[PDB]
Amino acid sequence: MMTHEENELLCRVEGDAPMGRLMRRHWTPICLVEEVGEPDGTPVKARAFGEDLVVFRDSEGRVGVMDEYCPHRRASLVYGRNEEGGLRCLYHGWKMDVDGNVLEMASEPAASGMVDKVKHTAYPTQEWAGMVWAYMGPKETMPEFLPPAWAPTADTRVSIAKVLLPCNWAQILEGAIDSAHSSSLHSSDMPSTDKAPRMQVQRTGYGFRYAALRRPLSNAAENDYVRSTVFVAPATALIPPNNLYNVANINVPMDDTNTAFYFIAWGHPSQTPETETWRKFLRQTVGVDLDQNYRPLRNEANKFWQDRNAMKAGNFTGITGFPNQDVAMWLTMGPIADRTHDRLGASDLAIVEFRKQMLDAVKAFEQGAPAIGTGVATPTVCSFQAIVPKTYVWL
Amino acid sequence: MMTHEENELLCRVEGDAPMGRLMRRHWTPICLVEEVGEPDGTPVKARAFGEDLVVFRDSEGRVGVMDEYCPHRRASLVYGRNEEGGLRCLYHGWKMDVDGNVLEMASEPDKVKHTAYPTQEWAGMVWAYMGPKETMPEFLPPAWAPTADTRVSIAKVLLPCNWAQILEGAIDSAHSSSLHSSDMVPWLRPSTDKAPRMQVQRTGYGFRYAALRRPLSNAAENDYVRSTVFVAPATALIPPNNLYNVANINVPMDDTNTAFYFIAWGHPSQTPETETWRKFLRQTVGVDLDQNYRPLRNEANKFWQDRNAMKAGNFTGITGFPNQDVAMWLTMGPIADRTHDRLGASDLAIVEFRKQMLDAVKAFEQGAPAIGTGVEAATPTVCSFQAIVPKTTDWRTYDAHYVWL
Amino acid sequence: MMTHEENELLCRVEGDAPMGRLMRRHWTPICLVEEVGEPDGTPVKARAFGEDLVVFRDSEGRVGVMDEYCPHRRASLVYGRNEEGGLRCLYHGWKMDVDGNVLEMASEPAAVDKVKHTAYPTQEWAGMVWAYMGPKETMPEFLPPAWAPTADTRVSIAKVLLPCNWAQILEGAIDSAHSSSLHSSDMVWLRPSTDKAPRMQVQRTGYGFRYAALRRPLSNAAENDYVRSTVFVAPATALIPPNNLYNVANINVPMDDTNTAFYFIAWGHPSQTPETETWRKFLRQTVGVDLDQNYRPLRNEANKFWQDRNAMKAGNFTGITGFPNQDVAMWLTMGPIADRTHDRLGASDLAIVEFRKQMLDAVKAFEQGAPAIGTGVEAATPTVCSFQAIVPKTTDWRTYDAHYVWL
Amino acid sequence: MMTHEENELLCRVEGDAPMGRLMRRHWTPICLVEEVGEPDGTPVKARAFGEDLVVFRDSEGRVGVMDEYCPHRRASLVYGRNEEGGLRCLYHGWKMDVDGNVLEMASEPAASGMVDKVKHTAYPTQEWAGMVWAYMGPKETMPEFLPPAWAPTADTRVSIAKVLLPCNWAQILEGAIDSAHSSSLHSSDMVPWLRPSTDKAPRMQVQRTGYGFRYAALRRPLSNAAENDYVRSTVFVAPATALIPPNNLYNVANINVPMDDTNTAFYFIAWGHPSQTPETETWRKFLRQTVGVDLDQNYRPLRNEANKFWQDRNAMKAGNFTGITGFPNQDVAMWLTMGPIADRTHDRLGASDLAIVEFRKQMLDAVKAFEQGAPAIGTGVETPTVCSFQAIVPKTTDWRTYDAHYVWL
Amino acid sequence: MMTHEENELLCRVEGDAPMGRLMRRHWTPICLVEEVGEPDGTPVKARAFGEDLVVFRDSEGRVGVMDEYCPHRRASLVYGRNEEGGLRCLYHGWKMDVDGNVLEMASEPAAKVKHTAYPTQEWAGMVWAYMGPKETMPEFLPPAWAPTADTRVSIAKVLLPCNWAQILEGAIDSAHSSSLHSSDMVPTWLRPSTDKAPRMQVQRTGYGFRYAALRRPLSNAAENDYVRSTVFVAPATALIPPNNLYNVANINVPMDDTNTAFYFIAWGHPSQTPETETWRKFLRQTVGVDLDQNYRPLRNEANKFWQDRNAMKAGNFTGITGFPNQDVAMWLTMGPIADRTHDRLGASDLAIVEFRKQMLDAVKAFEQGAPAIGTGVEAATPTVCSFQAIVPKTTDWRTYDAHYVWL
Ligand code: FES
Ligand code: FES
Ligand code: FES
Ligand code: FES
Ligand code: FES
Ligand SMILES: [Fe+2]
Ligand SMILES: [Fe+2]
Ligand SMILES: [Fe+2]
Ligand SMILES: [Fe+2]
Ligand SMILES: [Fe+2]
Repeated sequence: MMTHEENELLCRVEGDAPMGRLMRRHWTPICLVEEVGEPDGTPVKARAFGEDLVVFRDSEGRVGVMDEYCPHRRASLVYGRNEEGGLRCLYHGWKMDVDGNVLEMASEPAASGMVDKVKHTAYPTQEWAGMVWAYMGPKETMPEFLPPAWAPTADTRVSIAKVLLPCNWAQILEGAIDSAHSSSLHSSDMPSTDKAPRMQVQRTGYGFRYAALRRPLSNAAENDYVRSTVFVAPATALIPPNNLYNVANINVPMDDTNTAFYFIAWGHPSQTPETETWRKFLRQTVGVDLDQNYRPLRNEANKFWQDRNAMKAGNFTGITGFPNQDVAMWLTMGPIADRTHDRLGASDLAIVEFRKQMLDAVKAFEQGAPAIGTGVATPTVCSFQAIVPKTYVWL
Repeated sequence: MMTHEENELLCRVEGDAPMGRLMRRHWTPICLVEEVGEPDGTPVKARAFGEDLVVFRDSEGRVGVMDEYCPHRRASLVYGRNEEGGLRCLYHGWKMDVDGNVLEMASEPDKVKHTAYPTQEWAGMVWAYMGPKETMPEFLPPAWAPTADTRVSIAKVLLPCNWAQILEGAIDSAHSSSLHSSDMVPWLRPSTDKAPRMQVQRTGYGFRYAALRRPLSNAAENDYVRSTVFVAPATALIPPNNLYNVANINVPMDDTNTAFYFIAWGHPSQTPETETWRKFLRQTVGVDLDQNYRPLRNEANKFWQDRNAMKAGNFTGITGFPNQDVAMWLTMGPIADRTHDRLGASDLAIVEFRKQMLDAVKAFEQGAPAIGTGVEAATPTVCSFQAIVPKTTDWRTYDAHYVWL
Repeated sequence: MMTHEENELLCRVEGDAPMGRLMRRHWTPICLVEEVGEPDGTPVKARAFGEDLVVFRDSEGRVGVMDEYCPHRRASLVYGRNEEGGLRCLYHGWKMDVDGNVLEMASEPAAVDKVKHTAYPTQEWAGMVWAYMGPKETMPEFLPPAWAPTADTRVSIAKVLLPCNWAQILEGAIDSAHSSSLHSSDMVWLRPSTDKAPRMQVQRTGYGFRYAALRRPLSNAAENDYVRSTVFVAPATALIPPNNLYNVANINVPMDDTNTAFYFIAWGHPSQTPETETWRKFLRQTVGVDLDQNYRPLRNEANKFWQDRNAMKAGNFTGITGFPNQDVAMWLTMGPIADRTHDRLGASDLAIVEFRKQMLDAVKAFEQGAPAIGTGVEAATPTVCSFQAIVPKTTDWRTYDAHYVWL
Repeated sequence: MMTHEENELLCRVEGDAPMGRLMRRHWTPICLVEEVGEPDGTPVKARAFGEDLVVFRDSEGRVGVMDEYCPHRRASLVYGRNEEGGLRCLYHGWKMDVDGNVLEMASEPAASGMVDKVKHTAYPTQEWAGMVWAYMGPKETMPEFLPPAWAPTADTRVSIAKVLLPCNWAQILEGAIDSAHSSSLHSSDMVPWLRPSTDKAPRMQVQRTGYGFRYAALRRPLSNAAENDYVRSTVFVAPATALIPPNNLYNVANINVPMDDTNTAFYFIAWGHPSQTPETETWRKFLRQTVGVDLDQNYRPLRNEANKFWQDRNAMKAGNFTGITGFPNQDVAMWLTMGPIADRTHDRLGASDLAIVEFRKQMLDAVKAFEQGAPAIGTGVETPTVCSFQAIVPKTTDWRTYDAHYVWL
Repeated sequence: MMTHEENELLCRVEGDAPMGRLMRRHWTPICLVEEVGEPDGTPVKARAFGEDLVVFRDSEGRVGVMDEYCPHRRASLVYGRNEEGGLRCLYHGWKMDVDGNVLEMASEPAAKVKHTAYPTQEWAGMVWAYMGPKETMPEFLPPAWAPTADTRVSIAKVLLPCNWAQILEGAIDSAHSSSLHSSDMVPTWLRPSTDKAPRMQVQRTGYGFRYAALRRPLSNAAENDYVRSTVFVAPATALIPPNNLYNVANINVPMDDTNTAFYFIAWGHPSQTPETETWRKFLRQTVGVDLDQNYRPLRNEANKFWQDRNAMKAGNFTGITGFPNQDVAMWLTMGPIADRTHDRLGASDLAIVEFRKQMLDAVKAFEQGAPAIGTGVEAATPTVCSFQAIVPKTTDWRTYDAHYVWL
């Protein structure tokens, strides 16, 4: 049992919200690399922790991430001209480089100190693994960019599906680390037809790991069928792989009630599907399942496209593409799920571990501890699944 | 003159709102029987007094009405599977029967209950009881469904405003002489009198009024008397015509939304069928309303008001008499500000409603039994009427039953 | 900086807000003459300072601006029947003359005279319907504004209903620097200078202020200035530098705290000044093309104002068509009410700072009981005007003797 | 077995064609009474036998059917003004009354006797059983309007679903005399609406008459297969009418007016006792032919080839036979895919298609007979007494003997 | 120069038409495997040589291809139920098998009937059928662009509303790449040359012809040339020059006289060849974005194939996105059947000329009992491939030992 006050602490991320300041101590994904295109390419709107951002690739191929609004009079730089090593606002011709210096002011006698003085709120950025990463916490707190759990280096294929979801981050993550749901919700899609697991969790410093224990066809005398989802705090999940490639979900709070859900497949080129394969398989294709902004066309008004006939004709949910089955469940709990009223049981140990871990971490960090996960996962402490006796993937 | 405070009191239904608790002391329509369909059918979304509900018919053909959200993690049950005695949440495969019993849990070894209300099918509607369980009366018949051999045709519309203004419009004999002047024509009336003399008689369940107009002849010793019955909290028995009867009941969905049910009832040989009614009122689903019964007419489209029709001599230039009503209800805004109303002679019925329902909710707040419950409710023999009546006779005294044969 | 409270004070108009009361000390455009049409024509919804209004023209041809909501029980009179010298509500058939007298109630014995509906004195000038929306005993006689001297003038209006607060809109009209930047693909129109950083000079007046924007001209920048001069007329009019054929004015009426009716006027001699539809084509404010039937822009944040990226890499500055749509993309993205708290201004925003200083002054003064800015003997007239000329560096531009362009 | 020239004889109706003038020997439905509205009401467009017609109700309530094109310079009279006992073309203000008399020529001096001496094509008309009818034959062949087969008297409720279909009429009528199809196509819809038989293969039996033929379909009952027949009797009333087997409460009729060679007005009618017969909208709902939901304002269907008639594949995997909603819509899916004019030249017909074969024989025979100058089939001295029926009937009483009347009370 | 009649002979495929009979001597793609999917899947409508077809995979997984119209009264089998070993017509419940056999006729007693259906084969992502005389059906051999089952073959399908021949002409026309696709396959694809006007040579074979486009290489143009070799495999298949990672083929199938199914293929080693959706995305031929559910393009003459005039000013050649889409606009605007009568050809069109000659000759011969081009021991096999390579100025390209790309 949690309280309204506890729920706000965990979930809110905008402005001063403790969880926000915590999360900004980690390098965060801002948008997809496919969004910023070639040098001088079209500016792009993104949103993180309640802050509206421009992103764009300059003449030299450097990618900046900056406050969306012009330091002059707050017009949106997303309309700006991205040329000649800059991004120039349309209103008065102020030009910012990717580091947020004002290179020029078309309209102000630049033979005067306003050009040199004025810096524009801008952020360090890194391109890794198909995403633009930014560091949006305090300047000096900025760690070296250490390649994450799900991309050793870059001889790996990474295939991303992005979705902008209109609900809070914490419910979306919970759903990643929820072993039981796969046996009901995903049961027309997903070596065990076992609907009920026994849950066991072992906490670490990056987050936690948990194994879910199911009975295979028979041989459950000697056998446990184990599915180990790792939680990498604050917002990543390493989904138990398949025979071919690895699967991770990382969520980024755009604000209190919206989230950038990245669902990744990754591994050996020979074995990991290309972006458009992945997306079609997940039913998350721009132009078909998503609008040009990676928001979903499935929605509450059309009931996530549910087909009652497919349901009567055997299909469990009548919803195409497994994440969209998650999305229907997630969005219906509401913009921020009211955890106060939850009725949890043996199958939800994982969600409870996450609740505990994060509330502690934010409390800790808010009392001045180092932020959870910024300690002294990694590319070979990831997820697993095997029929392991009683008591990553590549080529 | 009302206060901003009394108007909150009269109007608000959500949460603890007094008028809320009061209303949940009657049986209430949740949705139509047509919506629920065959046993094992598609679950249905509904809303009442600011609660979200699933309605579904199970394999036995029993209808459940329950909180919309799963007792587990609050996922919408409206997506669940309705089959094999129960409704199953998609997420973790919890399954409820209609009574709220968590029959089975897919991922786990009278354990846990889910909020679920008693239900009752009657005259084309699924009723439920949302008051404290121990208060539930036995389902008497409403005053507009004698028995099962009565044809009951229902127009449902979901209107985006507060309930009270919608009812007030049912108990407002004057309006039909202006607003519906092109649709209820000297439908046909034996009077050109637009200004009816109003008279009221308070009762145990609400009240009756009369609207005494000058008939097309004999007005020396003759009134044309129209009588309407208000059945608290939110029901009006409209004067019939001489083939069938008319009734309106309004369920508040929340503080600014109402399920408006407009019924035609009587003897099947003489009462129009559902779709016929709908076409007449222009409330046909897929023509006038979307698949959830919300109008396609709205402020942006000006309820399709035809400015030429109006220069041609149609009065409102909006097709379908209730839509003409809707135009007026919705413009007063999502809760009418009765603080700023300048009422007159024709508003006597509305005034009695204003007073009675305030007394009732005040009374009820101080621990009185809710208006119209108990020994007090109306039934078949209380009714509306219309007839040419001699001025020597009191209308209070007129012995009218519902038109039939 | 400015403080949060100052911004609130300067911007909000709804209900009791001082700026609201102040602005209602001036006759206000409510809507266009062409909206109200013929005697006994369709009634028309309008909005000013957060009140909903009906405009209609009775059988006699008098135009009325009253409260939208029926005095009886509050239905909208916009649905009413406009005939026989009044507007009849559809609900119970109360009928109101333009003056707000209730002529008749179909539902009542006259045992009618009692009730008066909120109604405002009206005036028809320069293709607009005007109303005096403040305390009646303080209504001035209607004099001709600076941009419509008398009746032989052509006045061509683009009306646009912008979903943002009025002050950022006017700010955009008293800003000469932006024409070099935003409008560089458009006002590249007649301009005898390619200066981007004009020097700004102000002259406070009793009705507002004249500013001037001095650029180096194309020839003889040695001893000559290109002078463009704009007049701010409180509370929300701008007189824009004319071209050599007609004049150009902006008047903004706030419909509420976050919406403004925006009027962009071409005016001058009938045979030099474009007609209404030419003006809307040029500005891309054509109803049915660029605007819906209520004058709201079909361009919006979601469509990115139809900004065209290929057109931009092709040499077009903004990629947005219609010079004002270009303003519009800037204004609406600053937010419903612009946060001046966060501005970082330079020498170019001098006029803008004058505006904020003058108008904060005038509202503070007004809430003390000073006469409201630009009322009475102080009001600008025909003889105040904007202008563009090449002027000697040795002549004060304030002294330069300009008249509005005609012939 | 049939050839191309037989098919054109049977099917084509436009101006030239024999089948056309054979059909113009009967009164024909032109449009619903509902369409024509009030006196002075909006004019309506209709089309029969390749002729464009205006339909309007004049100031007196008299209903005219005329040619669509103004007799002046050929503008469409559908756009005209319907007032003051006439219909005035917008172009030059010529005004016609319901009998094609030119009342006025607003732009011609009445000093010119053109006014008195121009006549516009117009047909005799009749309002009956919810429909406007016109006689389109030569004037002097016009019969009296005898009350027809499926609207006995005036106190009968007649509930009409109209549907304009873009194919030739014959293949549609064929659809209505084909008792076999319902056990496949309407198999999820007439779940054994009720039928007392699980029997698909019905032994057919014909019997010529003077107006058409009565046929029956003998089916094994779920009860007393030993010595009991379940008769399902259709009547074909030439040219293009079918009295379908009425269910327990009301009678069902179909009548098809060819709009031209490749389009057909299809009227599907429920008729009987006011208390027993459903109303227009309830019927249209049932049938899924509601204007504004399943059809546009011209009674044209929204279901079409392009959208696969809203066939729902998931519904069909759920055990729904056709995956199409509304039984006529299932017929339509089939009738239209056969193409604008079905090529009977490739038909591989069988014992269950006897009905259709007899239909072909008759109309091919009666059209050549008429093409020769004999009275057209159905005309001469050849109403509601002969009807469809259905019963469990003993095995030694011939069904051509059965005394069954139209379903009333 | 060609005559109206020859053009008729070359292009028509429906019914009588000889070029119809000739083509129906080859195995023909009918539709994609993806379309029929699961056993008991949704029946698919197709169209070859002027006949409508039903395709469907049955309970066991066999794929039948048949005449669309039911043998009984000619309704569409496309609307039928595909279960339990058959496709059953909805009308009267006749049920066919993949082979044409009527297993059952619901409304007909129980106490030989056969429907037009063709031999089928699944390969390389396609359902093929043999739609010519049964006893002239050859064993199905691997086509030159999909050798074995360990190839990755990724197909884009687009139903195109013009005649097949102008579409194949477009595949064998090398000089077009340096004009139409100049913004797409630049000095994103890269070619080792800037030369637009190449010296061409043609070698006629039994199965069609090979030809070579000799561009001068960016460097060493004196003693080495850049050879790009296309292969025409009759009747309507082209093997396009590979890139360095994968091969590219185009097969066309006449749906009728004025509509072709166009299949544009990427093939090679799994580790080097794109998957379907990557292919489609790159060519902008994605179902739901560029094409409707039937693979018909959303680009068309009405919308000018989405020609972006601003991008053309920016320096994009065609302003049409997706290199095949640039092709489509040229092909379609030529008209449903291109009138070669009005063609004025030149050097660059040598291969096209060669096609017109070969195929006119092949069809004339065929009519008088010659064997159909590229059947029997004459057939192209996988040993045939297109290549690009920098080759010594005095090596005969005809003899170069080139194998299709793989590693
Ligand atoms: S607001 Fe961006 S340059 Fe002025
Ligand atoms: S929320 Fe319904 S079972 Fe989990
Ligand atoms: S509200 Fe207008 S007359 Fe009653
Ligand atoms: S064409 Fe009809 S009046 Fe002249
Ligand atoms: S038409 Fe195919 S079964 Fe009768
Ligand atoms: Fe999931
Ligand atoms: Fe009403
Ligand atoms: Fe501007
Ligand atoms: Fe049928
Ligand atoms: Fe090409």
